[PDB]
Amino acid sequence: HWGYGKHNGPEHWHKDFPIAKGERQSPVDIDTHTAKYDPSLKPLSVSYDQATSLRILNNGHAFNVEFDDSQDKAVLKGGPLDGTYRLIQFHFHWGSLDGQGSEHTVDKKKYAAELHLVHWNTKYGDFGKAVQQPDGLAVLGIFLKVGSAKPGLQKVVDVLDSIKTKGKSADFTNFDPRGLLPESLDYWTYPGSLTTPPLLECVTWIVLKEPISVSSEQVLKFRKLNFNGEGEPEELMVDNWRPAQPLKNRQIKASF
Ligand SMILES: NS(=O)(=O)c1nnc(NS(=O)(=O)c2cccc(C(=O)OCCCCO[N+](=O)[O-])c2)s1
Ligand SMILES: [Hg+2]
Ligand SMILES: [Zn+2]
Repeated sequence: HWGYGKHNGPEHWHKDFPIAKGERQSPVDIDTHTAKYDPSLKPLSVSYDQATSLRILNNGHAFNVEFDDSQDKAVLKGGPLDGTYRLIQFHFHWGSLDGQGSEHTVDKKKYAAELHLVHWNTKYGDFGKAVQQPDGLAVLGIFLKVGSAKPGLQKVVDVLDSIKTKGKSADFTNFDPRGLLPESLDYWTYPGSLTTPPLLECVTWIVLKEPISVSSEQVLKFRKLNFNGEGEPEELMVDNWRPAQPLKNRQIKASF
């Protein structure tokens, strides 16, 4: 099945998932000089105060931190969004070196990592219904560069021994994602897709401009993670990112 190597990487995905060459695929490069300020954009609202993390899972691609979304607790509203989007999970893509890792790039600049917090539109009742919908998902993208440590990321980092290999999960309750926001909510927004198969074209992207900085020692632990399952050849989980995909004259709008 799909992965990030020579034989199962992003260049092979189109075979099982034709939509991989669709009209609103992700990620894209954000050309800061072509993006336009959008006055019709509402203020963005990220309410993560009542968020309830359940568990952390190595899925053979990333780790997902998973949330109980049976209630209307952690939510994205505002911005390009209409109505309410519920937080279901978060995860990252990172590099083998600090000069690669992000999925979205800024004027072709690659950051060491990118965080995606994934939300479903509550008019659709479940997540599964939402992904049959053009406005089904909202993902909130955040860049990571290597500098001073992010204290709010340290609980994720320390638990990663728990979930070394494909399959493993760890109980992961009371994690606060608020610890992972940068101070500014300035952002670019376009309609796009999941960046992993099935690459469903269901996402309003809200990519934050200000990146968070994490330590060299922090990103280093992500890199110790395994692609393989327990007792298999060691493939370090590095470079689990998709490259920028053709814009196809969508317009990227700026909140600033
Ligand atoms: N990087 S990204 O653009 O944000 C994503 N790339 N992939 C993402 N997946 S997910 O939205 O988060 C997610 C969430 C909760 C449960 C599940 C889940 O366990 O169900 C499988 C989802 C359909 C794929 O399988 N399939 O047979 O079609 C998945 S999000
Ligand atoms: Hg869709
Ligand atoms: Zn992602």
